[PDB]
Amino acid sequence: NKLLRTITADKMIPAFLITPISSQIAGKVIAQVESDIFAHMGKAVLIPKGSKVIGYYSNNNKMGEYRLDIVWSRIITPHGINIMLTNAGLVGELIERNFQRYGVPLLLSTLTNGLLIGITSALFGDYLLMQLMRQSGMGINQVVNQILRDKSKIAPIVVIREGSRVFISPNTDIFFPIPRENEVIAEFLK
Amino acid sequence: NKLLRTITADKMIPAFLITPISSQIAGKVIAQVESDIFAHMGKAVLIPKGSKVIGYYSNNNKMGEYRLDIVWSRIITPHGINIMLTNAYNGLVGELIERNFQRYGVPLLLSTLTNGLLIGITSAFGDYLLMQLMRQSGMGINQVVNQILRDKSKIAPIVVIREGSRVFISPNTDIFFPIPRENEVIAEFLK
Repeated sequence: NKLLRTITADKMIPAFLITPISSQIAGKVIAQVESDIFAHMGKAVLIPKGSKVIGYYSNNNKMGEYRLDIVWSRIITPHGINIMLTNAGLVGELIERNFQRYGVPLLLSTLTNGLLIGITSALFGDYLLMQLMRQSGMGINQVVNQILRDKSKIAPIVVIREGSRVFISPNTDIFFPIPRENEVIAEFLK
Repeated sequence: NKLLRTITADKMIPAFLITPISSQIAGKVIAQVESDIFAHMGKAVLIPKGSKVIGYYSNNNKMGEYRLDIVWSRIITPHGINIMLTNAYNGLVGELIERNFQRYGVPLLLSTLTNGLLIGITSAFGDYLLMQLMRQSGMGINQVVNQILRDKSKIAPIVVIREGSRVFISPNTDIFFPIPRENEVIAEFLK
């Protein structure tokens, strides 16, 4: 029965990124599965080693406070069977599919297995005209703490380089129907 | 009587810094008063233009955040009369603040306000990756990036306030200046 073609919630599907994730650009990411993923019961290989996982990512953030969402939409096996997870400035619609079809925002979490993270920041006068115009009379500690706290609205540019190692983890059991004409529409028993 | 030789609370004594204030080093600062300071009533010049003000400063980094304390301890007039504000480096500023508080219930007797500070602030993927393996194995990727980033503001930048910076020195209480005896004035803070 069902458990012979199911991946258990919080299975850790190890993968590495072929495509980088930049923190300005919201875009597409491709990962590659590092080993065969077996169904909870039986000997079926549901996700074969070497499968590509295609996802779409966006950066949110409340000014310094990093938010990345990755929606893993489909898996392509080395033999070329397509496994749908979620169908098709272009990411938000996919979270809505999931936010309604399941109530959960993301069906698959993305966990560290060793991320390669590059972390740059985007940027006596700017400081001085402020004091003379706006903040004359203010106390030392204040103006400077104003400048520093100020220096942290501008969100840093965070890149997760290709070659980063990751765990893709189902937030629910995922049932994989038997492929028909190279297609599997996955079911999330939530 | 008394008001003839008093500076009112929150008089703004304009001065410029002769000595810089660095945010690592806790040390000494010298400012120079930019104009005559008159007593609240009458025509007595209590702090003459060109007086040196000697202070001691420390940076109390509850880090991320910046904290600078300046205790202005004495004023030397151009004629060379010494006005005491607080007697007797990082420890020293601490005890001056504690003394001040023990007697007047206030940590600082004189505030230091901006009149145009010249502020320099200099700062401080192969590395980051090693924690992740060590002790973050199965963790969310917002969870690791936010943590790395938060850790980043943990250490504070070097902040220098360059000499030539312009400042208001402001009494937090009325200060009474007795008539100088043998080049010495021990100021009184009516608090």
